[PDB]
Amino acid sequence: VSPKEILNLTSELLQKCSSPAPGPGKEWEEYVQIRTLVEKIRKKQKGLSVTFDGKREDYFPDLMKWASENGASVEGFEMVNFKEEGFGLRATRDIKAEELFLWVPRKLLMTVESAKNSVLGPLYSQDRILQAMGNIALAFHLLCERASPNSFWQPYIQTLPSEYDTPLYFEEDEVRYLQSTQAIHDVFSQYKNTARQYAYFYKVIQTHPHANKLPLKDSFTYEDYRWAVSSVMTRQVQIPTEDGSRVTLALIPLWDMCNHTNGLITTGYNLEDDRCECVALQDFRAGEQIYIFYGTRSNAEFVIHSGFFFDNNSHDRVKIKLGVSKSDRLYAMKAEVLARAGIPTSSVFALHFTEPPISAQLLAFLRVFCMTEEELKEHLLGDSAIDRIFTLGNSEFPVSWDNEVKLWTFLEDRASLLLKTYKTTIEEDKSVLKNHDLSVRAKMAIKLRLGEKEILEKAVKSAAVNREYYRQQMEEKAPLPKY
Amino acid sequence: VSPKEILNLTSELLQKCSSPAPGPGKEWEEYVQIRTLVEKIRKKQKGLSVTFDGKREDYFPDLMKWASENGASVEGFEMVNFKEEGFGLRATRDIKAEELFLWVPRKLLMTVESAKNSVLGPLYSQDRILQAMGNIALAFHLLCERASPNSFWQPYIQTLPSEYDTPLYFEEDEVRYLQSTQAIHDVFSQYKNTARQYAYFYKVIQTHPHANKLPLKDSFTYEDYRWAVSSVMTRQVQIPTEDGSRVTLALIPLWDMCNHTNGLITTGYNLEDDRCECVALQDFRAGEQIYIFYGTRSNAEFVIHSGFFFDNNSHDRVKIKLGVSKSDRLYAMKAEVLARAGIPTSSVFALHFTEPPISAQLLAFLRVFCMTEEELKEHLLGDSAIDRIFTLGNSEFPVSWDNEVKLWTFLEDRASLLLKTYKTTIEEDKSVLKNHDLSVRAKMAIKLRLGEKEILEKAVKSAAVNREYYRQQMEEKAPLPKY
Amino acid sequence: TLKYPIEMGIVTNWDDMEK
Amino acid sequence: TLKYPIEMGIVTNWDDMEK
Ligand SMILES: C[S@@+](CC[C@H](N)C(=O)[O-])C[C@H]1O[C@@H](n2cnc3c(N)ncnc32)[C@H](O)[C@@H]1O
Ligand SMILES: C[S@@+](CC[C@H](N)C(=O)[O-])C[C@H]1O[C@@H](n2cnc3c(N)ncnc32)[C@H](O)[C@@H]1O
Ligand code: NA
Repeated sequence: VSPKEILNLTSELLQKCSSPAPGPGKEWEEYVQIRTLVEKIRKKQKGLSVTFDGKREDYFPDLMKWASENGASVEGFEMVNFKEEGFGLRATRDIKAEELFLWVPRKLLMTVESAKNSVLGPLYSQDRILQAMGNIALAFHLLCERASPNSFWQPYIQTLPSEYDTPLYFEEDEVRYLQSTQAIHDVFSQYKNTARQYAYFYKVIQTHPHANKLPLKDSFTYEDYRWAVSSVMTRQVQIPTEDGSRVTLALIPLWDMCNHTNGLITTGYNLEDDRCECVALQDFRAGEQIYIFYGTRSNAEFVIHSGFFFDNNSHDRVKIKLGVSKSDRLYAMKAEVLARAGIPTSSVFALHFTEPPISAQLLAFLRVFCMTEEELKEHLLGDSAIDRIFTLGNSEFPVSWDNEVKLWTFLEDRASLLLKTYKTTIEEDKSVLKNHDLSVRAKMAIKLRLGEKEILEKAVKSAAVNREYYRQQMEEKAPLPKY
Repeated sequence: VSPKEILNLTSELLQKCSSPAPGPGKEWEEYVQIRTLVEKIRKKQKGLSVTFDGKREDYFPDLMKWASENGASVEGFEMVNFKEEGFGLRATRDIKAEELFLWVPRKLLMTVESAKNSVLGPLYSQDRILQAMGNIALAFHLLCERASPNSFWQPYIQTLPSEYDTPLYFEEDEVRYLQSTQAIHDVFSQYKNTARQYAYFYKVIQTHPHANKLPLKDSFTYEDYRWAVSSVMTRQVQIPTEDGSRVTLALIPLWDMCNHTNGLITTGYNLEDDRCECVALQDFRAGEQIYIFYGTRSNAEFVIHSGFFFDNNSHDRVKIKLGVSKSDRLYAMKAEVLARAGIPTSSVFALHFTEPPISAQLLAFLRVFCMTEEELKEHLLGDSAIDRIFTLGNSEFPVSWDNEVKLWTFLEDRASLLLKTYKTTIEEDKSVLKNHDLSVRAKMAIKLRLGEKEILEKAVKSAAVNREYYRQQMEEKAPLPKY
Repeated sequence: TLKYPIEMGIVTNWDDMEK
Repeated sequence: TLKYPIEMGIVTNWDDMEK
């Protein structure tokens, strides 16, 4: 393989991935075209530029010794390769809920700030993408230190995974299960973003003099970049800067071996002591895996950015795009009520799987969306208008019984329509999962498309129930709640 | 690390592992001593000598092309990474039970014969260990072809696993779960044999002139040897030679991607067409994993030699050692009856978990073991003695009700005694599996020790049932069956 | 509660052409 | 049945010092 052929291929890849979106109906074809080009490049390269002679668990002792010398907690847990979640931490003694059992001083972290002071510093000061996007900066920080045998962070880097289950690693037929879903567009964007960035930085490293000292000047493969961005997207956090005035992105060694379970955030940054601190989410008996709660993300975010699907995610949600139509004769009034309420005229809202399917913001939007002219004037004029605006997001204080019946009818119809745009039904998806033997990645894709439809089906039932509740209040001429 | 340092360590290792057996109470200490030496060597070496740039699945298309070019079946299935079993074959069309769906011609196989005709030929012709042990010769055949870039079998070797779950890969504390079991002695032997062999052959390769042209002279690590013997242990088969006169050991590409399920052997060698042939064990719909039945092995054999534990193994068994003592005054008569029955006076028998807990041979032994002098004479003298020997293994024709009561009493007591020699109880093992989060390898060890005890407990219960049944037949003076 | 809660794998924008 | 049944992973003796 010649370096001129790879440079030609990355130039073609850069041009392909910088073109504008060819319209949603050609996105699958574009995705496959980009995949074909990436795989041609990947097959002509040697995988990860830097690989380590030992097994991943061979390096966990060095991680512990390094973390201990720099003031981190290293007693009371051990690293175990769990089947369901991969490597994680297991308690070696009983740990009580709310016990401060894990702490990591700032010196151990990799941050945008440590990226700036490293060998990447010169190129960082020149490139507009690196300056604007701390996540990409972290990824290149990871790669440069990985390729630096004397790096301070070598004990952390040598214990990182070598592969991930983000969609960047899926086969084409595994992504194909997601055709017609909401999620697949984010899969497309992730793949095109990553390919464009790889080609862009491949050329930048060649052309910039400030990149002459980087080990990436000698070797920078697609596999390198896919590994680095996947390492960052599955593990990065936001912390305050040392001054406490701004926030920065970081990687937190040792702590980021914890796997996810449902609960509440119990990890916080301690600025007085300058360290990350983790208290136990629940009691952990000796021999039990130590879990944390990653955050209130949807399963689409867990799959695309974290590389796993979480069963019983109580924060799961899908998107729903809604806006007041400029052809509506009440557009001006509706837009103004929405503006006074702090809500855009058009937006992407969320439908949740939990007991309230819609947020206060979505409820307020739908109320205005279905308001009559008389109702709109009562939200625009007079000494009670701001009071009425103030309660627009509150389920307890409807505008009118008729307004509620109209809005839940609309939501029922729209969620029903959204269900009819999927290639498969919920029952078909359950049959696929029961009757076929599938890879982990394939199961993630199918569970994701199943989960989108299950949220919409629950919204249909929820809206139908609410429509009947408010139709009852209307027929019984119940007094409206006030104040 | 210098070459002289490794040579001194393998010299120490060869001596340590060539020492005689230290006695059963010393075997755990010897095991940890040998692990200490091996791990010190392994930490001074660079893992696998040859690694490939792509991932494992990147090479499956080359395996298929190479297999197709040489006459193997390559249509109707695809390779999938299954969570439970690792990579396996999945049907891409409906395959009917007994359909010949897979076949592999001899030219694709790796065999002792192909080992003799390779670059290993010279060393093979003068080394007494290679000539005597085809399994070890296959392991070096694998390693030599692995380090030969133009090898005919490169598409097969590049698709093999890089790591296994045989006990050679367990942590010390994962093997520690097996203390006090029957299985752990074979774990000890496997570890000592492998260490001795690596140390022996490392010195051979560095000095013997017939090894001057082997790629292994440039690099031969402990990881290399552990990988090679584990590849052979988990996958090797016995086939006839091309002339049908004798048997040989072999590796069968493509077919050995099938994973195991309960059933019957459906793979045979077709000597007329000179190919391996596999017919479908059951119906496989498109999208279902294709399984074969590996053979009627115990879970101890599956763990130690195949690297997995098989739930609901219908052929699972434990050993029970029994012999007529020379202190018995009836020893001579008992020994003669057993001899005429073709049963040794002392042997290792099996207890099984499924419907018939003892074999015909063990039942026959236990009957003779418990016979009175008069019963023995009826099996040695007169015109019905041979007929009585013939039926000795048949549960339908007891010697006498009293003989049955005594033998089932004995078996009940002996299996209860064996149960008490374990460090844990069945209930304690179930609690560990329920209340601890364990690695796959740790779970294999605990399920193996639980399984030994469950077979003994079922033997205790079956013997108690049988003792009561025959005691009822006796106390009611029931007539003994005849013929 | 926590002054600086820490979210593992917090979702960031990777679209270098958008914002 | 099968004239030459093939057993996957057939158990062999690895004790070189035995014989
Ligand atoms: C912050 S890391 C946790 C440590 C990781 N398991 C490792 O081996 O390095 C996040 C990764 O762990 C895995 N993970 C975390 N929680 C999980 C869960 N509940 N189920 C499956 N995988 C999980 C996913 O692979 C995810 O990308
Ligand atoms: C002959 S190979 C089969 C192909 C293998 N899975 C691979 O990826 O190369 C035997 C190995 O497959 C795995 N295996 C086969 N059957 C299994 C089963 N029923 N459950 C778990 N693992 C199994 C074990 O790792 C075993 O050593
Ligand atoms: Na022991």
